[PDB]
Amino acid sequence: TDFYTIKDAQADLAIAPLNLTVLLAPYSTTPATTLESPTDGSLAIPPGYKSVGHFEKQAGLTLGNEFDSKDIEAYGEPEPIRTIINKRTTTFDFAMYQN
Amino acid sequence: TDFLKIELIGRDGSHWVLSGPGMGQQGVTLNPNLQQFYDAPVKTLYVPGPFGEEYAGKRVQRREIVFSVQAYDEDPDTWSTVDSLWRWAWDYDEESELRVSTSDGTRFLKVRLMEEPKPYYEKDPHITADNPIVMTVTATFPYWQDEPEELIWTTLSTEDMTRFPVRNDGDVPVWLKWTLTAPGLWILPDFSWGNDMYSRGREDLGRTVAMPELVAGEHVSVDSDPRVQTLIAVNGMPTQNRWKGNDLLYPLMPGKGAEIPVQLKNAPEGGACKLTRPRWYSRPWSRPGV
Repeated sequence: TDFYTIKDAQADLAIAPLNLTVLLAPYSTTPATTLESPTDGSLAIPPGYKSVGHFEKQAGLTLGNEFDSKDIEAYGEPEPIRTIINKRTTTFDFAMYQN
Repeated sequence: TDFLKIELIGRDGSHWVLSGPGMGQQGVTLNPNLQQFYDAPVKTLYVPGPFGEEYAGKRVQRREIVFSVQAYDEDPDTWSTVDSLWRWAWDYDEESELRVSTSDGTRFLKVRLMEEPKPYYEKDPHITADNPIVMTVTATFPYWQDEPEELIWTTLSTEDMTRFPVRNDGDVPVWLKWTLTAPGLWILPDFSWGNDMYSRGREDLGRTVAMPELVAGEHVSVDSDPRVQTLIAVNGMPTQNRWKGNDLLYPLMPGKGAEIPVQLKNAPEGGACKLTRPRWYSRPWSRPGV
């Protein structure tokens, strides 16, 4: 098998978030299970979610994933036999313009 | 370094060079930070006095040497062989020799395992095949020794007398040992060398003690060492019983020495006297002092 066939890379699977928006809702609002409209598969935002408007372009939106890990090493092994991801913290930050 | 060479002779006769030229040839090297190795531990006594406390004498303590070694090889099987051999070189009941050789000669210390060794790292030692062993050895006799000096005087005359040259080049007093053949009446020196430990330092400058008359076959070992009984008959006779509250009391003080006189009388077949003088030092190496 040739290298290109082994790679089987698709450019269409690369998705560029050309226009991004952030919507916030009070904790009493029913959470959004999905954003796909059941009737026609369009973009359906549940009621109670309100956009934060424009935000900075150069800053963008940064999604941060932080892993807390623990190394399990055995008495009869030099390297750690296993690693445990105790927790995974998710954060996101951005710079809103509107008041 | 080539100025200092540390070796161990195990209880089984194995020879290890832990430091100096040839170190690690047997697979075991010596780690730094070894304690109570150089100076003999001595504690001083103090009694209350007008200006605080007054000096009351000193007592020497047994050595507690805590050191560490590396047992190393490229393959785990041979490392295991070396580690087993190192463990075999030690015991609690019987002692192994630890020699330090420098420009001041070779001096040895007899040491035994004070407690069980602490080997290996936190993981299994076959991974690294290069592991430390923590040794807590003890020296019951805390003084570094050299080979004792032995002198022989044999005679065929019934009455004879000789002068044994004796000298204490060490920094600590030593106790003399005599081996006297039988029969015959022996007179042995017990010179104080100025020692006032019995308030007779100069009264006993030329003190001689006459051992009891020995019957045939009653060869005696006369050791002034406080550890052992002074008179020991080889045949089990109570020779000390016929000795009337007399004893060898004085060691050979440091820096002192002379031609001590040994006299033999009433010996039909002559007699032989052997003098053993130990060479005890408080340090593995030290320049001669006088």
